Amino acid sequence: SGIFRDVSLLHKPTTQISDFHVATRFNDDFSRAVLEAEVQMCGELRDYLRVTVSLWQGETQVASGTAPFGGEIIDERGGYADRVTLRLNVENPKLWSAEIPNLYRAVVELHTADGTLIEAEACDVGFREVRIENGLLLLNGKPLLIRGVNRHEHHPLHGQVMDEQTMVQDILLMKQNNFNAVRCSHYPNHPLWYTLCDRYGLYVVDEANIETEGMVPMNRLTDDPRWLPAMSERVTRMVQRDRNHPSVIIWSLGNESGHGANHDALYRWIKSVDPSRPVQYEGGGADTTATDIICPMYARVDEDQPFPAVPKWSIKKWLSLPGETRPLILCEYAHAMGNSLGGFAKYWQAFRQYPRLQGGFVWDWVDQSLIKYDENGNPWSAYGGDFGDTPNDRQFCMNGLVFADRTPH
Amino acid sequence: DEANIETEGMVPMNRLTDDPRWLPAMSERVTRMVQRDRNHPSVIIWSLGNESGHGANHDALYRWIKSVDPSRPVQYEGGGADTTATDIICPMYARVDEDQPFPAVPKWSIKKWLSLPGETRPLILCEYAHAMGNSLGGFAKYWQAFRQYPRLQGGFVWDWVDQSLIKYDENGNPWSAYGGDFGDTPNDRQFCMNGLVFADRTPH
Ligand code: NA
Ligand code: NA
Ligand code: NA
Ligand code: NA
Repeated sequence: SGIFRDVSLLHKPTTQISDFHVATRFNDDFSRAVLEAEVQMCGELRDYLRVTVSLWQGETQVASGTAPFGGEIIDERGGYADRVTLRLNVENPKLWSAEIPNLYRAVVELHTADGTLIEAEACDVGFREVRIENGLLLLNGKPLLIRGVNRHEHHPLHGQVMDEQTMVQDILLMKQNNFNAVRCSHYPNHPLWYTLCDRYGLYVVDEANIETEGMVPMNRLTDDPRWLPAMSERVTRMVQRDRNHPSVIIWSLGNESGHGANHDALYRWIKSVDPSRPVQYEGGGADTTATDIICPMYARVDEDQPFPAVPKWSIKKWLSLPGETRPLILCEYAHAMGNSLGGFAKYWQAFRQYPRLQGGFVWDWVDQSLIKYDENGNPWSAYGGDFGDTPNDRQFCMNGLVFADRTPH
Repeated sequence: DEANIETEGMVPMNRLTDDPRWLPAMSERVTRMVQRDRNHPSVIIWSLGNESGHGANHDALYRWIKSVDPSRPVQYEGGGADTTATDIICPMYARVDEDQPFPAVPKWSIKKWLSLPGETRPLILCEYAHAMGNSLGGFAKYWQAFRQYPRLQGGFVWDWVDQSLIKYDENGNPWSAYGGDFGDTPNDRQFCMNGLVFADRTPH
């Protein structure tokens, strides 16, 4: 607990840019693309007001559009007079991927017709298209193979406080060990993280801060309409914050919280608000109506685990279950606790052979061990109970491929 | 119930079945079978023939049966076992876990086949476990898989009885003969004996 993330002071003009959404749609062969930027403002509305979205490729200015506020007619009452959408054309765009993180710079300027800048906001833009088609998860038209891992924001000395250095370190290690994706288990990550994954090249699963695995049944809260509000905000506020990052390719509704109506409601919300990304959720059996991807956790390669209500089918058998057609990517597999990862090769053998077995996310990146000191003042790795904490869950907080200090296992 | 149509000897295998000039001859071997046996309850599936690639004629005749008799599914392994001329993925000799990526007409692991992008049909091998001589090894693996996968609904072993003929030596004693044993040539050795039982119905 406490204030574990940066505290800032931001000054905005009275007449300001209150929000902007960046979208990129392409033709079938990705030779052309249209960048669409919806901009919303606050303050005094005036005709002399203008918004100019310009796309930059390095020092070059690939495209630029300007227009006054006043959106298109959306219903019988008219439209948003406090909004405007710019659409820029882009020929032969440099596509973004974890392989080649090609980025552009989108600069949103709030100004007056006579050319006076009021304020400007910006973001990195990555031209990439994510879509599930014919049972396959496609990134720019090609079917992905997620070589991912789950990563908790953990520091052996700073607790759950992140810093650029620790982040960049992890990212390098990951890419160095042939990883291309990460799952923000199990909450939105520190803002800098997305920026790094954007530039370094990593597919990200942005996951809402919602886990109630302790309830009984697991969906006692998520199915209760009384809790729809609290959940709603943990999903919607994540989307409104990170929706512009190209590294974010999938939205997750949270973790271990059974499958309640609330999940379905929020699932549909994201789909309405942001069609650009698939939504997934493993709760309730990994293949519920609240997920676009069959995302089990720890489902074995050939062996079935016929648990009642929420069985874990052999990933290979799962894909062909009557009626099923979705792509399957484990949200968690290969529990790397201690001397583990045995049978890991079997998973990949299968991933490569089955078109719709598109990978998974190992569990997990780093050991959640904390540093304590003995009488002599020497440091040592501590876990469950080592702090008088009780009840505690022994050493189950150490499931990483690397030790708290990022030393490989 | 399978129509009398096999042209495996042609090159490519569908040289005749894709030629409209042969649509008539084929048509009659399909339609006359249906008109004859369509009332038998034991007949649950109609087959368009065997080893004859995949020509337009197959598609035409496929649709005919579907129009004439909606009560039964139609199947055909020609052209890759999953063509537009079959309601069932019916490969022949496709292995359980191992793929055999032949060009044009590969034989995917039956388990991998069911989940291929877009695929949704049920899979029943029209021929598997070639029981030629001391064979049927790995048979248990097929069943292990049939039971675990809902859409892996079985198959048809190949085959029932040895196609051996009886000849007699100088003394007048009978013995089982096969390819070539009748001066027949060219012949294909003993490949006519692939049964689970000998010509005289004695179990193997
Ligand atoms: Na695959
Ligand atoms: Na854990
Ligand atoms: Na079955
Ligand atoms: Na034979």
